[PDB]
Amino acid sequence: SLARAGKVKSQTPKVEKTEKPKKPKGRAYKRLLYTRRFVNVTLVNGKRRMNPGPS
Amino acid sequence: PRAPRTYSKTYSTPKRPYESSRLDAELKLAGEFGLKNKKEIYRISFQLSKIRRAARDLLTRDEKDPKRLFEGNALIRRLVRVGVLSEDKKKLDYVLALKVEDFLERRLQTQVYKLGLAASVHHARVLITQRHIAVGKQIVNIPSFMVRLDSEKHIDFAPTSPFGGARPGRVARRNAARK
Amino acid sequence: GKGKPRGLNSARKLRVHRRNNRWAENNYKKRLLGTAFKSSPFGGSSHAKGIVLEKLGIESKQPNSAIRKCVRVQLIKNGKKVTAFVPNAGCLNFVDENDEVLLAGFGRKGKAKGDIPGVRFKVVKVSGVSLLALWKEKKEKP
RNA sequence: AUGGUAGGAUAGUGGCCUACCAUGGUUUCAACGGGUAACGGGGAAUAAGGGUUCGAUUCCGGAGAGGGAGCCUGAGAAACGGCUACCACAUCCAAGGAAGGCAGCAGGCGCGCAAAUUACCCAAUCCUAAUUCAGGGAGGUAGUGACAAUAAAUAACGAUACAGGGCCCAUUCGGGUCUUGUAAUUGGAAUGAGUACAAUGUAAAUACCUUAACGAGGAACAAUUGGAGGGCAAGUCUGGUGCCAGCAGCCGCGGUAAUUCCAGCUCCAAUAGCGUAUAUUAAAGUUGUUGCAGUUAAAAAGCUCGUAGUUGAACUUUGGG
RNA sequence: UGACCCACUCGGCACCUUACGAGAAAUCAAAGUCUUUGGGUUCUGGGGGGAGUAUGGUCGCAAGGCUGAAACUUAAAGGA
RNA sequence: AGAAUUUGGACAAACUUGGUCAUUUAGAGGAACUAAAAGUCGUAACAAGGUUUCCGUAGGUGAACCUGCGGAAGGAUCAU
Repeated sequence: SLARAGKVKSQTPKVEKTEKPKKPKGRAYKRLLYTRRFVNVTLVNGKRRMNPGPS
Repeated sequence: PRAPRTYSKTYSTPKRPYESSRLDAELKLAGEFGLKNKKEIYRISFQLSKIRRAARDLLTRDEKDPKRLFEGNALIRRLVRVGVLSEDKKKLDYVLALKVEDFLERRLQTQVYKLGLAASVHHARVLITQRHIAVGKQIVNIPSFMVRLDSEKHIDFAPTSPFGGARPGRVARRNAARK
Repeated sequence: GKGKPRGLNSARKLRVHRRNNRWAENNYKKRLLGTAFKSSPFGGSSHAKGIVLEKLGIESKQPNSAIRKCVRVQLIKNGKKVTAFVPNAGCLNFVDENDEVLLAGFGRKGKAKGDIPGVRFKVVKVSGVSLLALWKEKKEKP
């Protein structure tokens, strides 16, 4: 069968891109990355989950 | 037809691509020394990897043979002129104990920083792209320049430039033409 | 004294006893008959032009169920009759019968991918305008 | 076919061709044959090293002019915008006879996935003359153009109605004075995308650069395309369906509360650009010389001799001045 | 002399024991000296089937051997 | 000077015929292959799978397979 051709990408929650204070784009993506990866620590519970899923 | 003009890439990428190993020592580099893309850490990496063998190549001639000394004493003095390795280390030998990180200090990008004339590393750079800094009376607009030791003391700010002369600088032909 | 002649004058018997061996190693098989030009669709290539027939449905191989989307083609060359495979969505729709399609490999050589059986190609373009776009809506079709 | 000797032949050399002679030349270090969806290279993609593919295509060679031949001119052509034929095409006709070659620019047809205006000029660039002056779809330049590539707009800054994230006191309020912030009242500033005097540019205009006049308040001047189980950033939100629609590159969802389908809101990724299919690359140390595997995973020939191939003990002036 | 004993050796045909090493492991004085990657050289394999079949070519009287496809199909088949 | 024409030549278009490679592709018919939700008759293998499996061969055999010779152990034993 071919019916179900596409079925899913019909019923997709349409949903929107959201506007932003954009991301800076070069040198400067170094000074910004650097600060996060680790210069204020950042977090000290073993190591660093780079992007934590809300527990 | 004409003499087909000649060119080698400078870059030599890595053998493994991804690593939370070597990666998080580039971002410790960029960063600390200004830089930009990974297409710098890998330029250098090449040019050290270049020199490195002309030592290996030699060492394996005897010692004393014409070729070995000449390059060594010509090889070396090319690196004394760029500050790279000291005076006191040059036996040959030894150039091998030169890691990436020594070269970087002799990039203009940063030699400015040290000659402070720059808030942080950044205010060290726009400062090069924007025609601002100068060696003789001559501008240089490119971070990667490589400091020739015996210049260094001649590093400016030029006549042209706004921070040492010819005029105020655009935004000033504005606070004086609205009171 | 392992199995090979070793002394000095044992050039002759070596340039032969590798050149024989190489045979079997599969690769050096393709490259001497080389197959690539006679056998297979593209011959000594990478890409090609074809025009569709039906819109066939091929279910699964099994640890799977999965009824995927394939198209027969007509090439614009040997003529083989091939099938080929579509990506993204339904993707099917956008390949409206007897249309012009631009085919390429499946990065596997020969061979045959994932959960599909005798199948060996993907649909890159149509009309020549992406699929990639005529699914992220950067263009549309004539 | 391979050489000798002599002549013809050519602008010459030479079995180029012929007189007579001799029986040679190539061949597992791959000849001759078959294939090539082959015009060669410079070079293009890929890019740690070593590599693998593609170079019909902007320069250098060669080859055709619809097939095939033969030759007139000229130094210079086996010319095809030159001619004879032949054959495969197809045009005019008062049917007697004529005349014809886009794979030059254009354009239409056909083929097919697959690719554009019957437009303006010798002004540059250069070439042809008898020649400064003609002429030149060579060249240029406009039109169409998402092939790629470069730059980079699509909103800033206030203050406010609260919420706050600090701080100085808290004998309990809470204010507060350095701060981000949800706002559905906000008001002053700023521009060009479009429109357009002029100058410019241009052979001649379009555009660009300039700039008078104009032009930003959300229902604008509105940014899309692809996902939101995993791979792999991100919804155990709401609604419908009930192993049927459908999705899913692969693992797999769906058989009444579906984190996959259809769709709402919501968020994630790229962003004037995304996807999709095909071919190739890296990934591929799954073609390997650098760098593989061969006890059973797929692989040591049944065992030995061998002509090629390939490797091959050491020793021939060191030392000192 | 010979059988014998023991001492030693060279060449076997194996065996035990370790593991310093190697390996996916089971185990291996060789499967060791291999990412610190290279002593000499001959064969073979590159997913599972289709199938060592169909084809041609060839050796045999025949049984049959050696040579050896592809289309198609498939997400595993397998080792310890 | 010298046109039509013309002798024989070398050039060699053409076309007819064979004759062949090399691609195509038809086709009464056979023989297999594979993919499928649950159709048949069986129970061969995996346990000592109820006759222990397997090779190479030869002949049987509703079908899986069964039986001779000599191997192998991947064995159900590394044992006087």
